[PDB]
Amino acid sequence: FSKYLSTAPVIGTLTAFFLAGLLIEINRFNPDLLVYP
Amino acid sequence: TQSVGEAAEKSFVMLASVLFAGAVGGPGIKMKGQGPAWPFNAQIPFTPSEFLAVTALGHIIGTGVILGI
Amino acid sequence: TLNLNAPTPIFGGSTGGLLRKAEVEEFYSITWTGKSETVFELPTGGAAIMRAGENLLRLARKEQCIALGAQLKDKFKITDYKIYRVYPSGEVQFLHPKDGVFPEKVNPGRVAVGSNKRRIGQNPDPAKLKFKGQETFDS
Amino acid sequence: AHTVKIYDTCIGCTQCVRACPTDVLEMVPWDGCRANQIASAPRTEDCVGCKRCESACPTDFLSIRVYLGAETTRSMGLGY
Amino acid sequence: IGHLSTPISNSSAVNGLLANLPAYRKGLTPRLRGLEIGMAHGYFLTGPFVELGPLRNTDGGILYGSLSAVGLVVILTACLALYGKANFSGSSKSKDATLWESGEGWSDFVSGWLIGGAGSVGFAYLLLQYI
Amino acid sequence: LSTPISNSSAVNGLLANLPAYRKGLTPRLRGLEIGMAHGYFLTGPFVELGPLRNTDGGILYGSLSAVGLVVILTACLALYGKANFSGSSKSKDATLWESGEGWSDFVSGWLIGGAGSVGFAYLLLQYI
Amino acid sequence: KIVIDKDPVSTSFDKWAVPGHFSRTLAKGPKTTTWIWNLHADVHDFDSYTSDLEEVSRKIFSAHFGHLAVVFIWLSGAYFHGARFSNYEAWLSNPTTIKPSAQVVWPIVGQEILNGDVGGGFQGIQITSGLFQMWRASGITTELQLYVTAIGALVMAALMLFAGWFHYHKAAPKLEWFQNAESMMNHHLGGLFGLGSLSWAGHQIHVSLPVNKLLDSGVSPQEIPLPHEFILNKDLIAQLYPSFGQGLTPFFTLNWNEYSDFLTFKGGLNPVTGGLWLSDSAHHHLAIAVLFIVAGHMYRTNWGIGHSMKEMYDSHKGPFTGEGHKGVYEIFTNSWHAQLSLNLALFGSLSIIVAHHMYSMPPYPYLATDYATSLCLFTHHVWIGGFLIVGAGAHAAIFMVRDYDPAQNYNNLVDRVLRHRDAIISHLNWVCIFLGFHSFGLYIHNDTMRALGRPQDMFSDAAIQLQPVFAQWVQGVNSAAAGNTAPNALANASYAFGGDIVSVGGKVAMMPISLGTADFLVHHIHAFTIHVTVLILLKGVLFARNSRLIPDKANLGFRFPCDGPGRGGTCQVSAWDHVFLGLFWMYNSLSVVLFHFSWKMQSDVWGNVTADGAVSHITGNNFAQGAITINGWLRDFLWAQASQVIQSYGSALSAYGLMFLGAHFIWAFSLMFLFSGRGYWQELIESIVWAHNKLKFAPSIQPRALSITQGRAVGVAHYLLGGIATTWSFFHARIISVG
Ligand code: CLA
Ligand code: CLA
Ligand code: CLA
Ligand SMILES: CC1=C(/C=C/C(C)=C/C=C/C(C)=C/C=C/C=C(C)/C=C/C=C(C)/C=C/C2=C(C)CCCC2(C)C)C(C)(C)CCC1
Ligand code: SF4
Ligand code: SF4
Repeated sequence: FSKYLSTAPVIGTLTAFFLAGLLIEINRFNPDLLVYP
Repeated sequence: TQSVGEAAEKSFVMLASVLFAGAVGGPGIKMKGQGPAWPFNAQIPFTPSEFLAVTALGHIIGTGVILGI
Repeated sequence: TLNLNAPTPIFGGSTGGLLRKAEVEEFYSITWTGKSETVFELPTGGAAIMRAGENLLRLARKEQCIALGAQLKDKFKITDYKIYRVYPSGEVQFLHPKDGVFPEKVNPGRVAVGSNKRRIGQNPDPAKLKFKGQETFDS
Repeated sequence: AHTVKIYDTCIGCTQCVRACPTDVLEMVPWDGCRANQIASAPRTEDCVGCKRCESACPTDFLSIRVYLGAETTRSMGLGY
Repeated sequence: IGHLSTPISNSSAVNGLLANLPAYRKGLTPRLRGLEIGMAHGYFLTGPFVELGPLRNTDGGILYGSLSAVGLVVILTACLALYGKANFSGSSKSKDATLWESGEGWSDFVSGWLIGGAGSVGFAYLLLQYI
Repeated sequence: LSTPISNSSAVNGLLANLPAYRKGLTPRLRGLEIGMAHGYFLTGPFVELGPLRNTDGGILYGSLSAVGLVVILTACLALYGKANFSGSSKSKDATLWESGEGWSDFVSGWLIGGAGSVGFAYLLLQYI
Repeated sequence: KIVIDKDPVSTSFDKWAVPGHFSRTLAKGPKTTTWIWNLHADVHDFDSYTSDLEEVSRKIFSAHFGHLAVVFIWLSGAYFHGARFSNYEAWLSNPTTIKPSAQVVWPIVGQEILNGDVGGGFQGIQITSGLFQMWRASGITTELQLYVTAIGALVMAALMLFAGWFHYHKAAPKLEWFQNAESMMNHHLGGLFGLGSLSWAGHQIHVSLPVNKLLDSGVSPQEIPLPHEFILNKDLIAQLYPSFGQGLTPFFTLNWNEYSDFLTFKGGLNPVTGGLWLSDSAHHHLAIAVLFIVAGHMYRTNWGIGHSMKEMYDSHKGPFTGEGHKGVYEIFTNSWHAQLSLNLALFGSLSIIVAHHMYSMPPYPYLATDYATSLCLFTHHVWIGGFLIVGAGAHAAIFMVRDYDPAQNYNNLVDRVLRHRDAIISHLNWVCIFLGFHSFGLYIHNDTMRALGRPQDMFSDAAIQLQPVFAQWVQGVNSAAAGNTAPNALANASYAFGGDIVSVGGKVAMMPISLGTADFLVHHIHAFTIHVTVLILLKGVLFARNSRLIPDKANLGFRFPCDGPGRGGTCQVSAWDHVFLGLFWMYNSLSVVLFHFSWKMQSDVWGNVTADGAVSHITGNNFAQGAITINGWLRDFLWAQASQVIQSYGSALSAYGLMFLGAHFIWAFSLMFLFSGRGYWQELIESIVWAHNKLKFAPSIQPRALSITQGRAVGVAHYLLGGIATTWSFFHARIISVG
């Protein structure tokens, strides 16, 4: 079953998921990261 | 009728109706060519017997359109 | 030899075929023998019927008498077809098969017209034939 | 008419000849080995320039090449 | 064949108008069969100009309107003669030698067209402005 | 008499597949579905139109008239048995209706089916 | 007869690792990067690889169940979000002021201004899909009922997806079962369509009609009894329209006039709610029930009787048609593509009728005066409706290349259409050009006479009039039918033909849409652009096999980019390019229909009515003397009514203004693909794959250009997405502000 997870589009969205998932919690955590403090 | 008369523009409706009749009433006549022929023996592609009917049919259709508008 | 008139297939139709060019210049025709009574799509619309025949049909152009044969031989297994191009208003009778054998097959006696004895990057440059009437791609 | 040139890289595969929609090309006996065959264009006056031929040559860079030239009634495919 | 066999192709009552119009007719000379065309197309062409024009409600609408109707015909007999120079290069002989295949009477067609193409035009201006 | 509703496939389906023309059924059972059919709607007129309709008692008495015609119709189905089949004379076809061959139970298959219909159809209008 | 293969293919995750396992050439591996685009096109192109007419059908029968599932998932998504994240329970208390809101935004980086002050006690995006008026019509009062539907849909969503597994991987039917079209029409009319409206009559009488008659009196959403209480309690329901005390007994003695109270023919607008009287729609769906059930006992089955369609098409043949419909039944049992084209045409054309019959006869309470929603169900279903007709033109052409057979079809109607296909197209070509001159050229005439200051010369109402006398006689005879030819109707079929205006709240539900010189002028533009979209699509179907130019277009396939630059050039000769071409014309055909509709309603029909009795409309009757020229179409419609979409910044409409720019972006991006070609963009890879080879990391899948058709297909797919989503954003942020 896990060989289906290795294919191109499922890994082109689940790594697109957590990477977009990282930007979104850190903005909810730390709003307006405009300048390096 | 901006350049003509009010009882003059009926004549276009009546004379079109004779052409509207004979264009589709003309090819419906089955036995054509029965006499009499034209007055001066003018060899013309219909008969006066037939053409009198088209002017009669045109006079009925034209009465229907003129009173219809 | 055309054998005009050979009996055309029983058709009755087609606004799309053999118009006024055929009565001023160069119409076409194709001859074959039908080995059944099967139906086929014409290049005009689709049906005629293949006769016993003697089956002739004045098509429009060369491309339609060639594409009919590549449709005939596959579907109906008949490789007897003999295309033409007409008398007075046309140019050369019997345009295919020009050798009597099919010219996709190889045959002794033919001429190698239009051969360049090189590669295509090995053609001369068009900077080298400036104001010279020699064609760049020609030997 | 269009010019159809056949280069000496032909491998006598016959693919080109069987691709032409107007029967412009044919295979002819080659003398460099007297076993293989090369394509020829004896009827270039009927070439429409569709380029179906060049799409059939297998060799990495064409053995048959179509250089569009003077247009005519026949080459334009007019049924009219 | 070449054409199609409907039940209404080549029907008689439309062929009776077809082979008796003054362009497909039998015996008319090309000076004269262009007149019956020019008498035909001219009489109605002053229709649209005089009730649909820039000025319609003036002295003045039929008069000026009908100048453009003969003013159209003169662009048509021009277009007839440029067809004559370009289709009949010396009236090159063709399969029928009609008025239309091989020329032979084209400037008699052209001059015949302009007679009714001015004659029938003002006749309606007579019939519209007067009568 | 050959056109068109004596000859159509819509009727020759429906004519043959009724239990007077069906081949497979038996005279107790093809007199039953005949009995079940005519008996079922026979309660219909009386419970709506009778000697008394606006009563309790309009469906009881209406269904009681309904089995009344049936017990005369057992007798009429048996007097077509006692007259047309006298000595059990055969004929050139000998189906159920040509000669008898099943008639003694066919008169009761109506009786089971007809009065079994009004006993069925009483609890639809008056009850439930 | 029902014949089955049992488990032809089992449950394996092993084929999921091989993409292109369905096909032949793609179950070997990619060598270029187009193999991805070679794959992803012909996935659901089922007869491209499969040769088996029975097996190609079993895939389609399964995949429809999955498509039945994804709507049910999407339906539950509407029904779930209708309970938790909606102001629905508050909206039933007050339908006039509070806007229907769902899809609440999360409180993050700045999209929390999209949860604006919509009403109630609520913050969300104001929606315009009309589920609130579809649940108020359905009888929904509590928010629990919206929850149990969603799980009730989700179990049907799961049941549909299992049924697609059960009928291909477990129990595959055969082709002799599939080809039984007569028994299929018997059930689909009978079961699906007969018992469709009967069951909805079974809903609407016992459920919708009580609780919607009470809300017209409007006692309370809480004080309306639950929908199961009107079946249990016999006294509670028979308080209103008291025929339930008579029960089913007038229905069973054929004295049907005793139900003249809930099963009626009122026929107007319900003046408190502006919608259709739900009493009528109960009688409608009841008459639709009996009409469709007796429609379903018509075709032949294994009980002898019925009409058989192979018998009906034969002996429907006349002297102008030769063989008539001989073999046309044999087409629609032997070709899915011929079925999909005809199924698509009357499916899109059906939905444009839905868009027309919903703004002029508003079916729902408080959908008519809510101009946010009564617009958006016109323009959505119109937009769906044009895309299906283009799909109807596509699969009609696909039938011609791959499925049409001239062996069976001799001298019948597909033969005689193909044997006169120039007379169709060239007369269609003429009537296209005739319509463009005498409709669009009447605007260019009207543009100039206003530019030259000659308003006595333009085509207007105070000018040379072009009066629509046929559409005013039809609008007359339909508005004078309640009482003459439809006596039992109280008012007319609609108030769009004639009659008095109706108001709900302070806004107009319906008023007679009038048709003058400016309405004649636009209705012929519709007639023009539809005839061109026909002409592109009809020529693609007819010349799909051959033409004069190419005699073997049927051999080159349905979707081949060109035949090269021969014969002067043969770029876009294929039937697919005709469907590609007709897509913009359908974009042009429909976007002017919406521009006709959304402007005619705001200036003439919709608006605020005084308590004195007259109506001041929104854009102020400008459609008479402004809509006859392009500058009036540009200024007074496009420039003026987009003043609220670009001023949307800082408000809760500010997501619409981004999309109104965001769709302007994608539409520009599509121009890059339509205006360019392949052999430029391929040779820019050659310099760039040089550079990725230069640093020793080059991909083994070598990159290539997109195919020309994929360059064409991405050029139209971004064109429509850029063009419709502009209109989607314009129509939203106009009518949410001024309505
Ligand atoms: C740039 C050169 C030019 C000029 C000077 C004009 C001038 C005119 N055009 Mg315009 N027009 C032009 C180019 C031009 N046009 C082009 C290029 C187009 C295509 C876009 C148009 C499309 C157009 C339309 C649709 C119409 C005009 C009309 C008019 C006339 C308005 C006033 C009028 O009718 O008085 C009233 C006087 C008359 C009608 C009679 C005036 C004299 C006529 C034209 C000639 C009489 C016969 C003459 C002896 C011989 C023929 C003349 C010919 C050989 C030049 C005016 C004569 C209108 C019109 O009335 O058409 C006639 C009109 O409907 N034009
Ligand atoms: C016969 C046509 C027909 C019409 C005009 C209606 C009309 C209506 N339906 Mg109903 N319905 C029908 C049949 C119809 N129904 C059928 C066959 C089903 C089972 C699939 C349903 C199941 C149903 C449900 C579940 C609901 C409705 C609702 C409604 C109302 C909402 C508006 C709408 O649906 O758009 C109008 C639709 C059309 C104009 C297109 C008609 C489509 C059918 C298939 C046409 C059949 C062809 C017909 C013989 C010839 C007409 C051709 C063309 C003129 C339409 C409206 C009164 C809703 C409601 O209750 O509102 C209060 C609702 O919730 N309908
Ligand atoms: C706004 C830009 C535009 C315009 C004006 C046109 C025009 C046309 N398209 Mg085209 N089309 C367009 C964009 C446009 N298209 C785009 C973007 C695409 C890509 C999808 C296409 C793809 C397309 C296809 C696939 C087809 C068309 C066809 C047509 C013709 C339709 C018939 C017609 O109305 O003739 C009448 C002409 C007009 C209405 C043009 C305006 C003429 C004005 C009003 C009158 C002229 C004034 C004056 C006399 C001019 C000369 C003055 C001077 C001599 C002094 C028409 C010429 C179709 C066709 O050819 O059918 C036969 C067809 O099949 N087009
Ligand atoms: C309704 C209709 C129709 C009709 C229409 C048309 C066809 C029309 C046309 C008409 C026309 C179109 C007419 C004509 C007329 C003309 C006239 C009547 C004129 C006159 C002329 C003249 C008079 C001339 C002469 C002259 C000259 C040449 C010069 C010298 C002097 C003069 C002046 C003498 C049809 C059948 C289709 C169909 C049905 C419907
Ligand atoms: S020209 Fe091309 S196809 Fe023809 S023989 Fe040579 S290599 Fe083969
Ligand atoms: S260009 Fe086309 S027609 Fe000419 S030889 Fe090549 S394939 Fe044949």
